[PDB]
Amino acid sequence: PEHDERKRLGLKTVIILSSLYLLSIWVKKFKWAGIKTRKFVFNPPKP
Amino acid sequence: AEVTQLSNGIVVATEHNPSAHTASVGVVFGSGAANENPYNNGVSNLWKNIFLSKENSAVAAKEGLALSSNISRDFQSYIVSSLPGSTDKSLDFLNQSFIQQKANLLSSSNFEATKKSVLKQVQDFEDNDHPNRVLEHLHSTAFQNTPLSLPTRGTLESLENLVVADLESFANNHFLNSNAVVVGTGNIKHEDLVNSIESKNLSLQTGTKPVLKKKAAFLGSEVRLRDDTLPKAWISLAVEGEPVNSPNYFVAKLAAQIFGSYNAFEPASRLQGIKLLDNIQEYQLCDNFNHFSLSYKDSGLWGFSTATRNVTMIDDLIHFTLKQWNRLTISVTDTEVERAKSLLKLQLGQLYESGNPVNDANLLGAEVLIKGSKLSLGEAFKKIDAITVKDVKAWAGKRLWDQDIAIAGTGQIEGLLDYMRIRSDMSMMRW
Ligand SMILES: CCCCCCCCCCCO[C@@H]1O[C@H](CO)[C@@H](O[C@H]2O[C@H](CO)[C@@H](O)[C@H](O)[C@H]2O)[C@H](O)[C@H]1O
Repeated sequence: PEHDERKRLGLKTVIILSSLYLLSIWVKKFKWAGIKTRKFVFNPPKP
Repeated sequence: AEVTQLSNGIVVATEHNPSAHTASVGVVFGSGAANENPYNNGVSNLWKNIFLSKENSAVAAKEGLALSSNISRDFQSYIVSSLPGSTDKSLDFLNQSFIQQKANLLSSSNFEATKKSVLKQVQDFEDNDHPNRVLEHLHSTAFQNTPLSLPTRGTLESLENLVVADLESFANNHFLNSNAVVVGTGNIKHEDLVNSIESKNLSLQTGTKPVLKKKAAFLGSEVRLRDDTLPKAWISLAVEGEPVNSPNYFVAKLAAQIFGSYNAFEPASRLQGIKLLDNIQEYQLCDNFNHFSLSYKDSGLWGFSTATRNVTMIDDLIHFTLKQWNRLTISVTDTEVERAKSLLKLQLGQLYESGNPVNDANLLGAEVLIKGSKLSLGEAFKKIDAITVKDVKAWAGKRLWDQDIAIAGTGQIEGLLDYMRIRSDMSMMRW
């Protein structure tokens, strides 16, 4: 009997979560940008 | 601090001091390390050293003259010191060294030896002067790929690639009349130094204007030089500050004065009225620190440098310092601003009015080369006394609150967290 109401809430839930998911990826990439592009250089120390 | 300036092609500026006992005369050029390239970097430090060459110094010593040369980011100086009366002979040495010794000082024997000297000199600095080496890397990462990033002494790589030709090309483009100011400080009078300059003549290397390029730009970044063999962690951190002639030049300096300097080993230093001290002395987060408001022609750097042996609590040192900085935007108190006013004056006083003529020469030249005349303390003190709590907050709200930072550090910096963690602390959470 909850069918109709179940699907209506499903549409709401899936649009919010899909958005939340894409949003979280963008946000994650931003907070990791400094580490992802971090550069290293080695200069053998003098003994 | 009182100025006097006239011109006749060659711009002359002096500042008499009846209680001097000596006098300094010299030339200052409006070009420093920020006017070099990443490949001829160090050419100025090179000039400084041949001017102070052993040979050249003997020729001055016999004359009762002492030589001095300072290479900075925006300016460059060559000053001669003598007794108050021997001033006539100092100008002769200056004229001789920069309008005749175009190949005397650049001999294969003198050059290769000097080059060899500044090379070991710089190798030592890079090897042992951790606090200054770090501060130099701060400028290097903050203004990367921009004029202001080049180290004043230059890099060992470009230093050892330099030849007499490099020295000459720099001189031909920067040691020009339009990019210089003859300076005289000490007890000598203005309307007397100009005469000895008019006594001679010529115009060798004149009419030409110095070269131009891209302007300095601050970039939020960091350079980490970890070295676990060192006994300390030396770090320097800063936001983009103020350039000379900025409306907030004094406000920024007052802000730095609020957090000041500190030496954990000096009893009186531990007693200063700086709230930050209550947070860092419990667990002794550092051996010392010092705030600064560095100002140059194109941009500035506002921040601090610290040295610490508490390698496991570096996150607290940084956290507490940046948390105090947030206060400048939201809660700095009246008394904190008033204590800063008093001490800024005191520091400006010790800077602009030391008994030293060579210090005043550099300050006079470098300043007239930008604004046209050195600023009097009386006027500086008036601008300082007018700074309100609101001025500080408005300023902090733009240069500090949630703004990009530049970091550099060497030694045992494992405890120095990532960029973002540091960058986050530039603001606070609120409703
Ligand atoms: C368990 C599930 C419950 C989830 C509830 C969701 C919670 C949402 C909280 C949202 C915002 O909370 C808010 O975050 C921003 C940072 O993003 C804070 O901003 C703070 O840092 C930002 C920088 O990133 C600064 O620009 C800003 O001036 C500063 O106040 C703000 O002061 C805070 O109020």
